Amino acid sequence: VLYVGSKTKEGVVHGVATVAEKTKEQVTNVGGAVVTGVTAVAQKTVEGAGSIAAATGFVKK
Amino acid sequence: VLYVGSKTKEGVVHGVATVAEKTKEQVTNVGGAVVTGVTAVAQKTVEGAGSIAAATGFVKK
Amino acid sequence: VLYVGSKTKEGVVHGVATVAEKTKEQVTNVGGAVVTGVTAVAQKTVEGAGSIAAATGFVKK
Amino acid sequence: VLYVGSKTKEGVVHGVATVAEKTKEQVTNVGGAVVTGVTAVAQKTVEGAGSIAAATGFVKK
Amino acid sequence: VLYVGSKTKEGVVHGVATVAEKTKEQVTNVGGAVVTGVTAVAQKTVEGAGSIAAATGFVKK
Amino acid sequence: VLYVGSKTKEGVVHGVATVAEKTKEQVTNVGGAVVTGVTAVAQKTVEGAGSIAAATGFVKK
Repeated sequence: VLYVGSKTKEGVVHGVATVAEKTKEQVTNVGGAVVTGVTAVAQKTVEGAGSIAAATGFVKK
Repeated sequence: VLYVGSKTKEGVVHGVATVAEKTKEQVTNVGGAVVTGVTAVAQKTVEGAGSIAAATGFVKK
Repeated sequence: VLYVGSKTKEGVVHGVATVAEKTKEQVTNVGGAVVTGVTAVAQKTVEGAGSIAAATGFVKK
Repeated sequence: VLYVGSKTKEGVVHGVATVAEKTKEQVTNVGGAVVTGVTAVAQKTVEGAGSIAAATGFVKK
Repeated sequence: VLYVGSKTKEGVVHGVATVAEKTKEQVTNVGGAVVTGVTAVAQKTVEGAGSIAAATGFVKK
Repeated sequence: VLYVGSKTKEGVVHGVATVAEKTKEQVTNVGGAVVTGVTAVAQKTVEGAGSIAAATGFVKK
């Protein structure tokens, strides 16, 4: 059971942002969802044994 | 059970954004969904053994 | 069971956006849906063992 | 059970940001969700023995 | 059971920030979620023996 | 049971920051979650036996 409510006159919002000028290699990496607004709500659930999650930037062999 | 409600006079919203001028390689990578508005809601569920998720930037052999 | 409601006088919204000036390689990559509006809602469900998801930027052998 | 409520006249929010000029290599890596707004709420649950999470910057073999 | 409430006239919030000019290598790494707003709430739970978490900067051999 | 309330005319908050001009290697690493606002709340729970947590800077072989 979840209840949320809100009131506002003004507002401005920014999520993820990136700038690069002269870089050779640059990485932005995310595993979940990305959710955005004046009001934002997010939920998840997983069931069963042996679950794995593996957020990784890069690999060189 | 989920309940959401909202009231507002003004607002401005931005999701994911990216700029690159002279970079050699650049990557933006996301594993879930992307949801955006003045009000935004998102939900997910997974069932059964041995679930896997593997969000990766890049690989070189 | 889900309930959502809204009232607003003015508003402006932007989804995913990209700019590249003189770059050699650039990649924007997404695994779910992209949903956008003044009000936005999204739902998903998966059933059965051995589910797999594999959002990857690029690969060089 | 969770209850939340808010009242505000003005506000400005920034989620995650990044600037890089002449660096050779640079990485931003995150394992969970990113959630943002004037009001933000986030929840997760996992059930089972073999549970693993492995957030890593990079590897060189 | 949790109850939270707020009233405020003005406010400014910055979550995570990072700036790099001429560095060879630079890493920011996080194991959980990132949550940010004028009011912010986060919760989590894990069930079952032998649970592992291993947030690491980098490895070389 | 937990209860929280607040009242404020003005406030400014910075979560985590990092600056590096000419360094060879710099690492910022965190094993938990990062949570930030004018009012902020965080909670965790683990049940079982034989748990491990291993937050580390870097390793060289």
